[PDB]
Amino acid sequence: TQQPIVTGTSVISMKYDNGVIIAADNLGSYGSLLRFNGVERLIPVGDNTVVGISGDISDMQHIERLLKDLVTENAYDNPLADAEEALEPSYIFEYLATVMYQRRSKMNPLWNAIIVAGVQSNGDQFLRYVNLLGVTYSSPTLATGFGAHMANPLLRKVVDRESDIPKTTVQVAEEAIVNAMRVLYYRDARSSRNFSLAIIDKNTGLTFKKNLQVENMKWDFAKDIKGYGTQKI
Amino acid sequence: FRNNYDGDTVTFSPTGRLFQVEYALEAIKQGSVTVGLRSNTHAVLVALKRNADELSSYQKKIIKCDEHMGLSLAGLAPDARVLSNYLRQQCNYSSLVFNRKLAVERAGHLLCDKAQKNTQSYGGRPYGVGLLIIGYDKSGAHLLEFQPSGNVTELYGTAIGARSQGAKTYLERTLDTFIKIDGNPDELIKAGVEAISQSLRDESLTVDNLSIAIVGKDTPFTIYDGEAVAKYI
Repeated sequence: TQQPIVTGTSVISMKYDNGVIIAADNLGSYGSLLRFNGVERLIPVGDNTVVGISGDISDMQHIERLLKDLVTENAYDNPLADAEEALEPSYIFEYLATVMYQRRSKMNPLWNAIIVAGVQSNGDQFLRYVNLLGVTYSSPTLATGFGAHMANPLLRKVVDRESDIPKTTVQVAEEAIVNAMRVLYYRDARSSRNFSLAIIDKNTGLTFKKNLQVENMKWDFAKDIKGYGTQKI
Repeated sequence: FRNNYDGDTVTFSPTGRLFQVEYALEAIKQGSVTVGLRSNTHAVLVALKRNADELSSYQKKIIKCDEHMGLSLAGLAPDARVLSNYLRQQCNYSSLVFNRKLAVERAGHLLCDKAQKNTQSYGGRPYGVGLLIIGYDKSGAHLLEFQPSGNVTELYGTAIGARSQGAKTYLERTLDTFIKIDGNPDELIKAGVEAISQSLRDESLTVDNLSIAIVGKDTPFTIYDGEAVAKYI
């Protein structure tokens, strides 16, 4: 049993007709201190998978190392490592899920909330969540922590059920996610304005965007607000 | 000579030989013949079951390791049980942890390594059994030949056991032919039975004497014994 020290906030994601999109800001908080700002919480594995991690950062770095090893190991005595026998998003997820549950069962968890986003070899979109309890689930949209309360409601307005996926384009999807990131910056006291976003399309492959920023924010109305009730000036 | 260097597997002879390993290999030759061959859609195992008395049963020679993999044995049955059981676990582990079916090539590597440990240490003994492994994985149909020396090889077809050389020359000749028997199991099986009968001498393959197994594209590894093999005698 432990307690998280340096932490990453929300990880939001959703699937569209040809793939999945996932994003996470670049902050590493230390309690209420917004300590680190160049933290990448989106971990690409191969070119068909991206693992988004929230929670304890030291554990995240540990999962990072685990992931690099999987790649190395899978390459050993594997002549089809970059083909039929390359790592699938579902393999990467089942692995992590396995680890997460074993660690909670030993009463020594990896204090994280993880979302694995990717495209299977047959083109199917893959989006599943696993956390420090070993709990797992899938949904057209998935968000961790804070984004579960504020991002899912927005993303679900785009893809409310399975039949909505084929009707959603990368543009609409990326738009929804980018807007969600802005909302999270408005109400989440542990968020950052900078973030990374990744897209895994069954055609265009993996697109990884770094150094994005929340833009087009509305703050002007703040000038018209004074006092907390009766004050006039 | 030999006598002074064949007391255990941990001793090299003056010529660089490992007699205990070679003696183990001899147990295979004394084993009943079995054949293996594959096309691009299927893989077949044909084994001649041997009986003790005419009041006894014909000992099973095919073991299923998973829905997509299995093997035939020639030599010490108990050793086949041990090795196949290890293979069952390895297949199982791959599924439970990575939600991935184990590659036939990987299974060959694991078997090679398990057998090797029993040829470099004192106290143990080499395994005294030969195995033919077939399976359908992410890269198609496969056939492997496992020797107690730890040497595993991938082939289009082969045979092991007493008088196996007959069937092997037949296959090495029928190559261009059977390798193209795609989409037609019964044809591949008949081809297998024709290869195995090339090693007969004592009797002729009967109903409770013939044993067949197949795996492929849309065929889960399954065993046919008795009445079920009649249509091939």
